Amino acid sequence: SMNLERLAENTGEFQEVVRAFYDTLDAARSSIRVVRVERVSHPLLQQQYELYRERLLQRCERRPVEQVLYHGTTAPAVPDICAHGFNRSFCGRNATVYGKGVYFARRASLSVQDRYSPPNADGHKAVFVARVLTGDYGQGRRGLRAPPLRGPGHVLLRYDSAVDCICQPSIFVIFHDTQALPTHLITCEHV
Ligand SMILES: C[C@]1(c2nc3cccc(C(N)=O)c3[nH]2)CCCN1
Repeated sequence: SMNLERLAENTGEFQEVVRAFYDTLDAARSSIRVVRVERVSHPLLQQQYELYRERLLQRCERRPVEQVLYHGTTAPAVPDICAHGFNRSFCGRNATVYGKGVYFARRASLSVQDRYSPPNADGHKAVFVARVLTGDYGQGRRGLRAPPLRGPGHVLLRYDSAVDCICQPSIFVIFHDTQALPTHLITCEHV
C-alpha cells in the first residue's frame, strides 16, 4: 500500500467524500469542480492517533471528541504531509493569529479559498480531509505554543485545542504531532 493512491470513482467512499465537500462549499458550490480524490496511507501515524482517541473517549466530557475537518495547502507541501503528517514547526511567520499550531476549517468554503489552497500552473488546488481530535477547546491568540489554559474550576491545566470563537467555532488549531490524521486529498479547480 503506497502513501497516496487514486480512489476509484465506482465506490461509495468516493461519493460520500465528494458529497460532504459540496455540502459545506456554501456560495462556492457552483464555481468549484472536483478533479480527483486520493486516499492517504500512514500506518504508524494512524495507530498512534487511534491510541490518543481511545484515551480522550475515556477522559473528555464533550461529545464528539473527533471531527472531520479540511486543510488547504500548496502543491509542494503535499508529499511531506502524506509521509509525515501535519507539523506545527512549519507554520511560518505569517498569519498565525490563533497560535503556532496546524489550522483546520469546519467548512470546505474556507479551505478552498486561493489564500489557503493556491492553484498550480495547471489550475489544480490541494485540500486535505482529516480526522482531528478537537476534544475540549479554548480561545486562540497570537504566540500560543500549546492550547490555552483552562483556569479556575478545572483539574486539568490546558485545553485540547484552540478556536477562533468559543460559542460557534469555525477554525480549530492543533499543537501535537499525533492529534490529526490526513485520510484523503481532494484535487479541485475553478469552473
Ligand atoms: C495562514 C494559515 C492558515 N489559517 C487558516 C485558517 C483556516 C483554514 C486554513 C487552511 N489551511 O485550510 C488555514 N491556514 C495559518 C498558518 C499557515 N496557514
